[PDB]
Amino acid sequence: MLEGKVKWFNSEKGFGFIEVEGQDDVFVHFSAIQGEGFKTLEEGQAVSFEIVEGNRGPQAANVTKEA
Repeated sequence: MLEGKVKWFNSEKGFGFIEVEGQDDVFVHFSAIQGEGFKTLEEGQAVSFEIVEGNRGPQAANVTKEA
C-alpha cells in the first residue's frame, strides 16, 4: 500500500498517469482509482494504490483517491 501523485490525467481520452518517487509513472484509469459515484480529477491529486508488475511494467490496479 503506497501513495501516488498525478503527473497529468486524460480522463476524457480514457486514461490518466500517476507519478511516484522511488517508482515510475503508475498507469491510471477512472475505473480503478474510482469509488462510490462517478468521479473525476485534476492535476495534483494524490491517490493510494498497490503497484504490481505486469507485461507493460509496474502499474496500480485498485487505486483510490487519498482523503
